[PDB]
Amino acid sequence: PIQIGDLEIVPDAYVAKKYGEELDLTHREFELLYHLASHTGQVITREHLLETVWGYDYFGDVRTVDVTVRRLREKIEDTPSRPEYILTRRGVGYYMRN
Ligand SMILES: [Zn+2]
Repeated sequence: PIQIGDLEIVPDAYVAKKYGEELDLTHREFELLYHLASHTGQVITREHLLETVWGYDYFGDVRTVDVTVRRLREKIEDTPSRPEYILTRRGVGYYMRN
């Protein structure tokens, strides 16, 4: 389990909580969230997130990652337009705050 600010990720139960309340994430949104929080503040490229979270039938289409991050941000960020949990590293990828 991972606790970051007001966010808690429970891998064994596939649940994410914000202010202690279970969030309504798709399986893919949870796996993205968990994958990001599992690298713990290291930057992950879009291609890397595709290969691990989506898989082979998704090789070229990095835009799926950006679309899913935006949807995840709307669900977990206090201010989705100024995110604090899921962070962008310009031109390389995404990472979870330390
Ligand atoms: Zn990884």
